[PDB]
Amino acid sequence: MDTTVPTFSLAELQQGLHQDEFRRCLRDKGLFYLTDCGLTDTELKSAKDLVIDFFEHGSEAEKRAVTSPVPTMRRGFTGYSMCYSMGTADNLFPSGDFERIWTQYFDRQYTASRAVAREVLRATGTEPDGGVEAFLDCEPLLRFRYFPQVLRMAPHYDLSMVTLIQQTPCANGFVSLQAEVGGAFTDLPYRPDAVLVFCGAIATLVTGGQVKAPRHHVAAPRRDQIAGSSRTSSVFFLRPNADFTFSVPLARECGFDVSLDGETATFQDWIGGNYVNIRRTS
Amino acid sequence: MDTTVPTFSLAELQQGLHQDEFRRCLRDKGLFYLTDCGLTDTELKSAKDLVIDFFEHGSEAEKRAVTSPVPTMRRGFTGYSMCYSMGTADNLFPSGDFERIWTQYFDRQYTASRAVAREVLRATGTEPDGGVEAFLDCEPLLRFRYFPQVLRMAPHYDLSMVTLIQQTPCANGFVSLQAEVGGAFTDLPYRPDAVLVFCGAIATLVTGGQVKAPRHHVAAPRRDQIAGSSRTSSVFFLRPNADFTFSVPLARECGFDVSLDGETATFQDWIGGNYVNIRRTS
Amino acid sequence: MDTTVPTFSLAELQQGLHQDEFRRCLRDKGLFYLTDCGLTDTELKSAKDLVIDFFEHGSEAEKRAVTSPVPTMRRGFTGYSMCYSMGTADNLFPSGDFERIWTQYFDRQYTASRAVAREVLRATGTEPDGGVEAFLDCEPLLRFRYFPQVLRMAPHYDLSMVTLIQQTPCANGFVSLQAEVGGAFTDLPYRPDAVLVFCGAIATLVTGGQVKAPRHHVAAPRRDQIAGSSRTSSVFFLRPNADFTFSVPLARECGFDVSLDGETATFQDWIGGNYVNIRRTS
Ligand SMILES: O=C(O)CCC(=O)C(=O)O
Ligand SMILES: O=C(O)CCC(=O)C(=O)O
Ligand SMILES: O=C(O)CCC(=O)C(=O)O
Ligand SMILES: [Fe+2]
Ligand SMILES: [Fe+2]
Ligand SMILES: [Fe+2]
Repeated sequence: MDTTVPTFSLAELQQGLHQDEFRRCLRDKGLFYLTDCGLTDTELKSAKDLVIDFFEHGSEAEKRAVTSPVPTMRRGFTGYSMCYSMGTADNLFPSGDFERIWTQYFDRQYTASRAVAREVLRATGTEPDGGVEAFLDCEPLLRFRYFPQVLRMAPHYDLSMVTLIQQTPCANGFVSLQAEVGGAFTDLPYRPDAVLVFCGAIATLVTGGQVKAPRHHVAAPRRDQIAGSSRTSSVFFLRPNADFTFSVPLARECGFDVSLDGETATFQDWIGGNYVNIRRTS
Repeated sequence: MDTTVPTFSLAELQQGLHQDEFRRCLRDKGLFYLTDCGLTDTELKSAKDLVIDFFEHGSEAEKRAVTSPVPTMRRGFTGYSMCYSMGTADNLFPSGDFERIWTQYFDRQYTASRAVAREVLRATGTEPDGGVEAFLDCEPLLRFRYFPQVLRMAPHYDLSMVTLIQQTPCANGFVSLQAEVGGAFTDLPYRPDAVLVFCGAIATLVTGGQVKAPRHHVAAPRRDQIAGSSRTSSVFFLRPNADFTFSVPLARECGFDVSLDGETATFQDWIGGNYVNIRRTS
Repeated sequence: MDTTVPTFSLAELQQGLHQDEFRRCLRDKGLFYLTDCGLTDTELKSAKDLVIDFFEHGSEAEKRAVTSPVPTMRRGFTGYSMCYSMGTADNLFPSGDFERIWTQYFDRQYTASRAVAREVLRATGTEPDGGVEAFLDCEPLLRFRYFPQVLRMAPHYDLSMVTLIQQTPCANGFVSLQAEVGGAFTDLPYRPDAVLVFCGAIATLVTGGQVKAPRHHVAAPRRDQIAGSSRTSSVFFLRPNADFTFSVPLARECGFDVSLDGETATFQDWIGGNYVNIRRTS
């Protein structure tokens, strides 16, 4: 195999170009960069600038007013690092300016996520139980995370349908995010023109095993690079509804070690009553 | 904010004094010391002395006779540390003397726990589904843990309604337990006259978000203090029944990242079929 | 107590010999070596040789063709170590030669596992809900794991009915696997003539507390032994069906900290929708 992490334009995919290349990427890799999806570096910088302004300049009192009473990182602020989370509703916003910027940014991401998911399902000939549009009108979670200088994040796969990741780079050039491609870890650097997409385990489940869910982690710099090593990431998880229904025997055929009686099950039956975003192979 | 960990007398709370102070503590802090609740240092020493006598002087055979066949730390003895656990029934007791002392101590703790929980629910105007008394007649767990000298315990929040903690101090004066208060970790030292109460996630859930569940951890001494660094803690978790029922949309409003179809759910639906006492934000 | 890890011949057990010795082993230890069960070193070497030939000599492409799209270690190959997994169906085999050898080896293990489980249930007078044979016609998982040189595996107990383990030895003589026996960790070395059996938590549950589920872990060599320290293990888990049904109050009597409403429950109710193989006491 070529272990190159490919790039696809969403616009060309939506026109039916590169079908074989895409299908083969999904099955053998499960990850790719995505251009022409409505997501520019400019916007990433509008949103990143206002949130980082809050991480740095927001009072204790202002942070408290947008902190959930249980510290789940589902909505609002969570303070060696800081996080800002959002979904389609129940959001906590520091101000009217933040809210316009972050609502627009969320929506752009949720649109791109749905749009690439529709292409994954089309490329694999997949009609989810309940149909495509009800499957994609779901329960996404957006987490933006600022990381200070000196693994960083242990290897896992995602339990999303897809995950979209926009990063800003280490000022000193270190590349933190890596994924397993062809049996070894490959760099996944920042690209101002593109978003990284990871397929998660739900893509594998829904498509009956036609899409890989790759393992990935976040590396630590060599101490020779422990100045200029901070970074941010925007991680958008497209997560199915609780009532997403799948075939139990088909789940079994593609590696899922389910303990489910009977022939069909829901996402809730499988994962339980709280979203679980990531999983270790261990 | 004043980041002082407040103290309340249960007796004054039960007389309706300090209502605003208490409500504001619950919402902004989720933790406090509690005096006048039936829990003296003297008793803590009666119970601690007999169990430590067992940790030290009980035979292998005697420990085996009060060890569960699965090592869950639910009931009896568990052997870098030792634990003694109890609930309302199915207990394992080393002897008739231990049993009287530990039954009385359990009951005192379970009484105080219920009594402070009733005040939390009253201060927030909360009527659990099924009413207050059936909610508080629940499934508590008491764990007493002896820790040897050289984190100790990673940061988490509790999934209890409330947790009551009685500690004995490090002979060398180090303060191991800390909690997040006002965005930073604050010491929670021993107080012979008071118990520490942590609100857990069930308090947040039941009250619709009026109570914080704070993160806390147990620190390690600086090696300059790795003689005289042993300690014990008595941790009493007030845990709801499996059939505790709550509103799904309300859960969502207060930060809980539930994957629950439909409008109501039970504690079992949310957490699954085994009690889970604590959780990481990660 | 004698903290010796005992050995039983399955053939003598099946003839009703050593009943008291076996019962007392199950209750106080939960672990033993097993001879005369159809499992020779010769076979272990037929299977180990072909899989190690694949770990070393199989192409990237060949490994990919027997890698599941989600990296669960349920079936096929998983690449600091490599694993090969199998069950009763949905297997991924590198070739017709591997398949004959591994099918036969699986089946031998599944036979021995069932046969010792039947003896455990008989020795304790246990009739599972739904009867013995439907209980033992279950959902086993076989994992073969090659470990390179420099804990290795953290302490846990198994959630199996029984687990059978065949190891090959460290060329330098170090003994990696240990279990808690009589309150301390005891070596469990390779024995060409025997398999190690661990009782798991399901044995404890089904038998109403007559069998211990011991904790065990895998130790690291002293750096004085970090050449010749690689090893392999074949771990066979006998895991109940999702619909295995047990008594909730009885579960509670033997240490299980269940959050289950009502009087009976299924394995799925307790553990959820994915198999969980092992558990920490923590
Ligand atoms: O921070 C990153 O780039 C990756 C984060 C990630 O994989 C996750 O949150 O799942
Ligand atoms: O040992 C302590 O003081 C705290 C223990 C704790 O937070 C717990 O068991 O949840
Ligand atoms: O590798 C070994 O010998 C033990 C493995 C083990 O206990 C397990 O996979 O549960
Ligand atoms: Fe991830
Ligand atoms: Fe705690
Ligand atoms: Fe194990």
